[PDB]
Amino acid sequence: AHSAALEVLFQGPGQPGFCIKTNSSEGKVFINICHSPSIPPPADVTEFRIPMSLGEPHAELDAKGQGCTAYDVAVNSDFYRRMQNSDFLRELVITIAREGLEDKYNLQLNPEWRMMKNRPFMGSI
Amino acid sequence: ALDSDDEFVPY
Repeated sequence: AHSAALEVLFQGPGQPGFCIKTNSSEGKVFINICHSPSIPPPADVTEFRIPMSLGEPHAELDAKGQGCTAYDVAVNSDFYRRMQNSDFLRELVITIAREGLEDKYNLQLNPEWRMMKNRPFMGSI
Repeated sequence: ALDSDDEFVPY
């Protein structure tokens, strides 16, 4: 009961930012936080709902040649810059994105996620 | 210590 994701339409491809590693009961799940100018930033508040696209799952191979699931979640480019300079803002958006994907596709993702520091994106582009 | 999948791949 904190903040929430708001799904907007988007194609796609946008541009990668960073990659989050988590899992379901079945296997590994990767959340690719991407960004695009064509996606609205959060509305200026008078007194947080984050607009973001929730991409369809696409299977990719992990480092061991095993299939895993990856989701592309795109956010506003300017809002993304603000995310890069804010650990609080970034981690919140992660949680928000994860719960957005859980809602849309009926998944149970691991809250205890891990940040990929070398890999910016799981898949192609 | 790295994650098993934490390696740079030029998308």
